Amino acid sequence: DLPLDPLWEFPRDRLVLGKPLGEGGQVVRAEAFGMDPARPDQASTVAVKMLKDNASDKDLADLVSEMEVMKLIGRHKNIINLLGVCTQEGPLYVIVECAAKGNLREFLRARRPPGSSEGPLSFPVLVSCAYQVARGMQYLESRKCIHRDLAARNVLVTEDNVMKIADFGLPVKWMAPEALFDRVYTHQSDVWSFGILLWEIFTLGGSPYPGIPVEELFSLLREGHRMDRPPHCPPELYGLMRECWHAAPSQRPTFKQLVEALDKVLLAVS
Ligand SMILES: *CCC(=O)Nc1cccc(F)c1Nc1ncc(OCc2c(Cl)c(OC)cc(OC)c2Cl)cn1
Repeated sequence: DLPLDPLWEFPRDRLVLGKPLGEGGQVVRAEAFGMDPARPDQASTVAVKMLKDNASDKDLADLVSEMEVMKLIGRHKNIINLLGVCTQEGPLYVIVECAAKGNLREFLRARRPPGSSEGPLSFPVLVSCAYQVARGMQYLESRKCIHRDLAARNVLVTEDNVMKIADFGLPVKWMAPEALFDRVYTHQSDVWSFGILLWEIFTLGGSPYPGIPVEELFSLLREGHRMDRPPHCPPELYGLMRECWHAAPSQRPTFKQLVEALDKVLLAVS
């Protein structure tokens, strides 16, 4: 039973629902008509979150929360953006961008060359992915958003291969020490996760701490151990991973610094 926000209300009759992308609440693919009000006939493919009939007063407040948080954070090329909402005379729909090529883990895994051969993702394309994620996090950070669960599974990829951070408005191998032990999340804890994300990228969607069982990880970290440089990963990049994986959060680089460092590498191609 909700207010009508004229900046975001989109007509429910202009949103043709399609194939479900996820159940668990649910998320549905949809063709929206005139998300660009420049060309109001033009169709675009979008995603839509909504509640299932099996859902409490609480679940509604969460979806309202995420919606409202997304309005407040605002727009950036490197996050999944809010596009509109449907709040009146019918169920809550939160409408957002739909990334054509799915999440970043699966994008990279489906692009692994066989064995020692060379694959379609060049080094610059991979550093580019990492830079784009860094820019998105820098932006979310500048809007006081702590992600808490940054990982390749939570970055999505557009048709034009643009990284878009997902689920920012609401996993032990991705978590910083202070988050694991002390249940403390900060921007710096997101930085730790970005390091892990970096290793994911340069392993084409590798499973972090390969071998090591989850219960034996917390002690490997305490001893000062970290993942090894992956094969073919240059040391400038490996070094960033490692700076992200410092135990003291203040000793980790900021997202600003991550963006600059990654920028240097991309400038240093040609
Ligand atoms: C658009 C074409 C398509 O089918 N894409 C697709 C296939 C398989 C996996 C996959 F991730 C995608 N792309 C995609 N899925 C979901 C979303 O948006 C989910 C989402 C929703 Cl519904 C929010 O609603 C509040 C919020 C956020 O985070 C901000 C996300 Cl990621 C986008 N793209």
